[PDB]
Amino acid sequence: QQTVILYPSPGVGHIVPMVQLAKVFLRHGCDVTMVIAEPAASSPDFRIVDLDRVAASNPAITFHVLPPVPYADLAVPGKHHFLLTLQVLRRYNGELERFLRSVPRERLHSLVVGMFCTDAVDVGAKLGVPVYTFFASAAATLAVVAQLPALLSGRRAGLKELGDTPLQFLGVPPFPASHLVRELLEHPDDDELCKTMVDVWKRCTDGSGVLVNTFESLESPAVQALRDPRCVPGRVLPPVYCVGPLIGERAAETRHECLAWLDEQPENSVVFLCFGSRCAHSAEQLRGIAVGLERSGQRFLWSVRTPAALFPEGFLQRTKDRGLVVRSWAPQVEVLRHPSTGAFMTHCGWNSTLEAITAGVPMLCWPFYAEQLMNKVFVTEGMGVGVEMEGYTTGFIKSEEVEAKVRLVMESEEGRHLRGRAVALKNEAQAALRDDGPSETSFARFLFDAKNL
Ligand SMILES: O=c1ccn([C@@H]2O[C@H](COP(=O)(O)OP(=O)(O)O)[C@@H](O)[C@H]2O)c(=O)[nH]1
Repeated sequence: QQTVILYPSPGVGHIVPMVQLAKVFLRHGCDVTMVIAEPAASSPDFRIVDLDRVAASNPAITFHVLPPVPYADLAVPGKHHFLLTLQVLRRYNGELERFLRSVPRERLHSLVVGMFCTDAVDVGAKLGVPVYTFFASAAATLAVVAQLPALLSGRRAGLKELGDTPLQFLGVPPFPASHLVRELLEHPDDDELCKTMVDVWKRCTDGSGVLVNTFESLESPAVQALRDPRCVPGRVLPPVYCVGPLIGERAAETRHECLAWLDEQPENSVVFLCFGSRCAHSAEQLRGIAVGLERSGQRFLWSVRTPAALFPEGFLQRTKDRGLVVRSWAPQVEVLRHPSTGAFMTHCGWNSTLEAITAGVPMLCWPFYAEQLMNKVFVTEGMGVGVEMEGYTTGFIKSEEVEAKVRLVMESEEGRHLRGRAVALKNEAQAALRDDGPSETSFARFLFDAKNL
C-alpha cells in the first residue's frame, strides 16, 4: 500500500486544488500525506487556509507540517512577499528530505510538488522517488513558462520595454507583453525577484512529469505544444497529464445566507462578484461598482472585503429585493454552479476561472496580479467566455463601464451567445470528469507511468 507525498505551494489557489488531487489518489487506492511548508508569518498567504479545519474535513489524508526554518535574516524591509516566499521554500528542502527519509522507502509512490516548490525535485531525484509538478495554472501558462527562458536569453532590457506589443508563444493565444506576470517584465539581471521566479518556475518541467489542473479540450493547442519538439529546442519535455478540472463560523453563516437567497432567484439571473482569496478594491472603487451594479437593474450577490462608507447612501435598501451583499468570504464554488447564477465578475485567478468554466458561467474579467491578466486574455480572446472591463489596467473602472458590461452579458444578444459558449465549455468539463473520461484516463496514465519509474 503506497503513499503519495503532496507538497503544495502556499496559498488557497495551491492548497485547495491539491486537496482535490488528494481525493483522486485516494479513489485510486493510494494513501496520501500532504506536507505543509508554512511561508513567513508576514506572507499574505500565511495560514490563509485553516489546516486544522482541512484535516478534520479530510480525515483519510495525513497532514504533516514541516518544522520551521530560519528566515528572519531574509525578512528585510521592503522585500516583495513573494521573493521572501521563494527563498523560504528553498530553505525547507532539508526538512523535506528529513521527512521523506523517515518514510519506509518502499512505500513512496511519488512526490508531487507545487509549481513554486520545484527545487524539491533535487530531493526526490536523490532518493530515487519520481517527482511531478502539480501545475495549478492553465496549460497555456505552462507553455509560456517553458518558453520564457528562450525569450529572455537574448535580451538586454526587460519585457516592459515592449509595452502592449503582443507576445507569441507556441500553443498560446497572443497576449500583450504588459499582461505577462508583472514581476517578469523586469530584466532578470536587474531584479532578483524576476531572476528567482523564472529560475524556480521554469523547473516545473525538470521532474518525471507535470499534472496540470485543466482539461485537454479546453487548451488543446497548448497541450500539443508541450509535446512538440520545437517547444523548447534541444530539450524533450516530460509527460504532461491534464487531470482537471479539480474543483474544491462567520463564514458558515455567510454561506448559509448566500445559498438560501440564491435558491429564491430566477434561473441565470444573478451577477456574482468575488475577487480571489486576497484581492481588495479601494473604497472609492467599491462605491463605483455599487453604482454600476444598481444602475444595471440586475440581480447580484456581492462578496466584499473591507478596503485594503463602502456604498452610496441607501444602496443596500434600494437593492434589497434584487441584491445581496456579504462580507469577506463567500461559498464561491457553490454559488457558481447554482442555476440562479448568470455571470461572474472575477479577478481571473485560475481556480476561479476553472470554477466558472465548469459551471458554465460567463465572466466579467477584472485581473489584478500574478497570471490573472494572461487568464483574462485567454478567457476573453481564446475561449470567448468572458468580457473585458475597460480601465482594468488604469487603477479605476468607471460606473458607466460596470453597468455597460453587466448589461452586455445579462441582456444583450452578444451576451446570450457568450453564455451559450460558456455552457458548451461546461459540457466539455463534465465530459472530462466522467467515469472513464479524459481526465480519469489521464490520471490513470500518470499512475502507470509513475509505478513503472
Ligand atoms: O470569497 C471567496 C474568495 C475565493 N474563494 C476561493 O478561493 C480560490 C481562489 O483561487 P484563485 O486561483 O482563483 O485565485 P487566488 O486567490 O490564488 O488569487 C478559489 O478556489 C475560490 O473559489 C472562495 O471560495 N470564496
